[PDB]
Amino acid sequence: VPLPQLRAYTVDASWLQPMAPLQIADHTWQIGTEDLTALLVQTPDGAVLLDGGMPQMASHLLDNMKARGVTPRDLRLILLSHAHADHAGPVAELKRRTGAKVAANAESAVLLARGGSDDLHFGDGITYPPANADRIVMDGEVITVGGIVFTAHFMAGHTPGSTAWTWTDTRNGKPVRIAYADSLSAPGYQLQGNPRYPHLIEDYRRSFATVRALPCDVLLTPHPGASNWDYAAGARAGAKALTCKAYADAAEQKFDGQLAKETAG
Amino acid sequence: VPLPQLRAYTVDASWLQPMAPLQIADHTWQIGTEDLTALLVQTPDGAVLLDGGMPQMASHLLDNMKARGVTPRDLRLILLSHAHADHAGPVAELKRRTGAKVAANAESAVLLARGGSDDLHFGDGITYPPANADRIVMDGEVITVGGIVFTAHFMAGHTPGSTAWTWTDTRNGKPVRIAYADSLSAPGYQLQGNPRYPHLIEDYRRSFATVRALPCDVLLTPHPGASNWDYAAGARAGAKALTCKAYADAAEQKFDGQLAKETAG
Amino acid sequence: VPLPQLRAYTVDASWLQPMAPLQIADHTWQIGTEDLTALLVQTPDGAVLLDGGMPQMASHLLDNMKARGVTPRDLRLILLSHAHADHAGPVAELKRRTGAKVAANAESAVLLARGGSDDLHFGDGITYPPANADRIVMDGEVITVGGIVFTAHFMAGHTPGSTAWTWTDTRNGKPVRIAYADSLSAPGYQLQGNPRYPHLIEDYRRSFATVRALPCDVLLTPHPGASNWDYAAGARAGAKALTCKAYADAAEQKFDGQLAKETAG
Amino acid sequence: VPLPQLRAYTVDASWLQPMAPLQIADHTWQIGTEDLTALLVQTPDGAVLLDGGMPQMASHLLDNMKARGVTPRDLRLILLSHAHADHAGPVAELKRRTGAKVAANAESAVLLARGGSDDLHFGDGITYPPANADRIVMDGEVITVGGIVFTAHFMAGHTPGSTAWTWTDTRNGKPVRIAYADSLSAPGYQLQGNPRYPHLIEDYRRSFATVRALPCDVLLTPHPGASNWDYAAGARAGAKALTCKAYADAAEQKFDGQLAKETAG
Ligand SMILES: CO[C@@](NC(=O)Cc1cccs1)(C(=O)O)[C@@H]1N=C(C(=O)O)[C@@H](COC(N)=O)CS1
Ligand SMILES: CO[C@@](NC(=O)Cc1cccs1)(C(=O)O)[C@@H]1N=C(C(=O)O)[C@@H](COC(N)=O)CS1
Ligand SMILES: CO[C@@](NC(=O)Cc1cccs1)(C(=O)O)[C@@H]1N=C(C(=O)O)[C@@H](COC(N)=O)CS1
Ligand SMILES: CO[C@@](NC(=O)Cc1cccs1)(C(=O)O)[C@@H]1N=C(C(=O)O)[C@@H](COC(N)=O)CS1
Ligand SMILES: [Zn+2]
Ligand SMILES: [Zn+2]
Ligand SMILES: [Zn+2]
Ligand SMILES: [Zn+2]
Ligand SMILES: [Zn+2]
Ligand SMILES: [Zn+2]
Ligand SMILES: [Zn+2]
Ligand SMILES: [Zn+2]
Repeated sequence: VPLPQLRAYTVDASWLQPMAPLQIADHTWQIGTEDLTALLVQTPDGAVLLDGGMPQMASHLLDNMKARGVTPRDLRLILLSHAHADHAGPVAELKRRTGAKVAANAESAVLLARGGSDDLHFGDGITYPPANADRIVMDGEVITVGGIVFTAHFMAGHTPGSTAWTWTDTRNGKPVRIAYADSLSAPGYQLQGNPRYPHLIEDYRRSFATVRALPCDVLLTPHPGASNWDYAAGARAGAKALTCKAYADAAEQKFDGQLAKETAG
Repeated sequence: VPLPQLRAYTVDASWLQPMAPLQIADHTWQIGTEDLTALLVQTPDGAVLLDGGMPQMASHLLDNMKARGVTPRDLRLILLSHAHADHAGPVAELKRRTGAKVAANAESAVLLARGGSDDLHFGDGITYPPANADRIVMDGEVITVGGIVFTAHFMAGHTPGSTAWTWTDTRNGKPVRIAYADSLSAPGYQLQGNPRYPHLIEDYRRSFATVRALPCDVLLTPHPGASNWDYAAGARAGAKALTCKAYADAAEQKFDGQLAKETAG
Repeated sequence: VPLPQLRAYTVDASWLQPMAPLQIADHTWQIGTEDLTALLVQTPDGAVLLDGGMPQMASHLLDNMKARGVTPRDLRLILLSHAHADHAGPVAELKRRTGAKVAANAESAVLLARGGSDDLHFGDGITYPPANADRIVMDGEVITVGGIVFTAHFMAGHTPGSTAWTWTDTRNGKPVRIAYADSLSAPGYQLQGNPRYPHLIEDYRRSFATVRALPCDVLLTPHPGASNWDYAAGARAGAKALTCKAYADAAEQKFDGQLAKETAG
Repeated sequence: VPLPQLRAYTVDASWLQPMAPLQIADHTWQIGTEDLTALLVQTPDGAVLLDGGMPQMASHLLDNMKARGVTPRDLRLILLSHAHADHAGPVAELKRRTGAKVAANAESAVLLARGGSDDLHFGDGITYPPANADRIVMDGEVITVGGIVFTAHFMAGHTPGSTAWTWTDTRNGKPVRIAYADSLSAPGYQLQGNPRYPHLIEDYRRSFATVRALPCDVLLTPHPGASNWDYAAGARAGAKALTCKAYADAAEQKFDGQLAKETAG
């Protein structure tokens, strides 16, 4: 009986379904797939990308940037929600093919640098090409590109380095406070007494309160379904979107249910 | 007028004054210098080192390990209070010359990997040979060597990755709960509105409470003077040592004074 | 039409077929699978592993080490032929689970550190968990463990960092010069005018001459079939093995044929 | 007697003496100090920097780039002769303060990543802030920026990763083949039987022949004195410059003398 073959990280087809750029605000666009967020923020001083989705999405992202008028040299900065294969997958390749540098917190930087291997919960089951961070950010630190100010809000739990990124764009004339809040799921995680993450529960609890309080005229999430976006719905893609408060509440009620099921299991 | 010469990181002579091993408990020894802590914990399954002091202390540390019966192959694990040059200085060289692997949190790992460069407060003024961590630890995570259980307690502030390490040794027959608590100083730091560390004050405040609550029959600190140890005093080196509560209180009162002076300056 | 799913690196079943340890010489054992080499050299001062095969072979390797009397703490050193997924696959995990440190040349170290991603020929098609080298070796440099002396012989081509490792064991009473020569294949490679490897042909040519001249009483190769070993054949596993000269000649004739086919294609 | 204080890497004042930009060709400028080369190549598609000199030269380099019309965002690429503190010193800081990415061979990348520590000859005596390479180049590989084509020519010896960089600029109307050849010195090195560099002599010998053969209308070197440039001499700074052949011959005769002195010592 031979050892098992390596199993590829396969995902729902919608996660891999290319879409054209979808405008969120005056300078903010969804340029990923139908079910994975990849946000492009275009400034007079270069472009910012928040997440890239899966590893095989690099060329599609570059195609959509070109459609927006962003050449490789114009991409200056990559920010991440968290460093799992379905959100940071193409970062290494994007750095090779563009001018982009990566800013992340220390936890996300060390997970990115090992390509998602030795994951606290998934082991080596969900890996991707490693990449190095060019700048380490602290909680509450701001990064400014072309006068758009991005603020990091750590929300540890889904990964230790999970981060919400907030910035203010404009929509019609008016300012719109965008919150790109990270996943709050704990899929198959051991929550209680986890030796690799002893304070997991306390961190999730604190992260629910962080998300509740974000400046949040428009919430986006790495899996759009988590915040009730439908990127395939065109003009009403965002119509049903949750508030940050509703997203946090829904995630906490699910988390409490999982805790109770874990105690029973 | 030429640019200034590089300035070496020079320190008080006592920080560089070798001492023979000084026993703290049945399996725990101070093996550094008179004014820099480097703790050796000897187990039937290999030795653990907590800090190494300055970069030029590597050979002295190895000499003192040999005096204790610890060969290079026997050193299994290096733990750190924080990754500044005066505490992690010789880690790279020790890894090259021994069997030792490094365990640290993500923040300390990324500062160690850049040799203390791009420090949040010191810039490139205080650097040392970079080293890689072999294992990343989470807050409250335990590491066990030869049946001595080391628990990490994050106490961010002096550096983002500052850590207290606790373990239980024996003294005479009886269990002794040793707390190796990190520095709580903020020397020359900008405390309020620091763009590189926006939550600095809140982190220090939380770290005072962490130190206050450590299991703490005997407190040790990276600078022994901070906890009123006198390593040159032989049998009463530890006689005047502070409790963790007194160490935390003294550090918080100093911190409050610095905050007030900063507001006035 | 969604983007393609990630494709796993799947291999012939024999590459994943566990085997019990097979003795090559007094202190040298094949402990990998039927069709992937992983050599254990046991010394009174700890064990050396040369290659680990595929990423999923880590537990099997540890099982075979235990069968040989080598505990995790006893594994001191991992050496590599080259840093592709089918030979260095489990190195990251072995470092986490054992005392082992990795020694490699700079080229192999940088490919290992990126988990085989951005391969000169395979791109991101054949990746694995990244690992860091603890020691960088130069061509002709020796490493000594328990009095067995390992010499590195660079043989760039299959990868830039491809290395032959030689050492002298004993067999019956007599010294046996073992050559663990790396692959000399160029599978699907663009050989001529390759912008990522401009001197590829000259390096292969030099590497054929390096292999021809190795001290070589017994040749082993990462794919045993390349040197006509049959690890499933028991007492005559090595009976048909090639000399280093015959291995080099066969690889050069194949290489010349590929060059001619490339010119015609 | 305390252990010695750390000794700073101090250098001749002329190495630290700022100079205004000095034009070498239509798009190539010396922008370092009087006695350390730092070459800026300006293209319509961004700027390239070849070396930065000492760690404290970062702000001066940025000042001279601004004088040339190169903003931080416009610096796209840093190339290196070799990764010692007096040539790669400010690379980490330049990467933090500019858009620049680093391309280097594997040997230079691993020495840069450890900030010049664990040097084959200097140990930890000559270190600097570590930096990561963004692209690894092979011997003979070309990199193109704004239509200037840079070719790497490995010339191992002074360091394992020592590299000559060649490109063609224009001067008046006519093409000028510029060779930025690395140091060929071996200052205080053990040349024969060096366990950390067993093939040192053969590598130097091959590197003399590489330099002899470079396309070389104008030779520049990291220490301008090595090629008889005088950056303080204005219009005749380059008047006395050596050919690549004369530079190689002078370095080989010095090397042969050192070998003979080493045999006698
Ligand atoms: C590595 O990626 C994830 N796992 C998998 O893909 C596959 C799985 C492994 C173990 C349980 S599931 C993960 O991080 O668990 C995805 N990302 C998520 C997020 O919250 O970021 C969740 C999204 O929730 C749904 N059903 O859409 C679960 S799927
Ligand atoms: C980099 O090392 C430290 N700085 C210096 O050496 C030198 C300095 C730079 C800026 C202000 S001072 C640092 O971290 O600030 C030492 N370590 C300490 C700790 O708390 O770990 C403090 C100990 O307090 C005293 N007076 O003994 C201050 S000295
Ligand atoms: C990444 O691993 C290898 N590729 C594959 O597995 C699968 C392939 C990708 C592209 C062509 S094939 C590689 O390096 O090309 C294996 N290792 C080899 C060595 O020489 O090390 C060769 C062994 O030759 C045979 N037929 O046994 C080819 S298979
Ligand atoms: C680390 O830098 C160098 N060492 C020192 O600075 C100081 C020294 C340490 C040991 C011997 S000297 C080095 O690499 O040896 C400089 N760079 C050089 C090059 O060739 O790049 C040489 C230039 O020759 C002269 N006299 O100008 C020697 S000085
Ligand atoms: Zn995830
Ligand atoms: Zn996800
Ligand atoms: Zn400190
Ligand atoms: Zn200190
Ligand atoms: Zn291979
Ligand atoms: Zn192979
Ligand atoms: Zn040098
Ligand atoms: Zn030099």
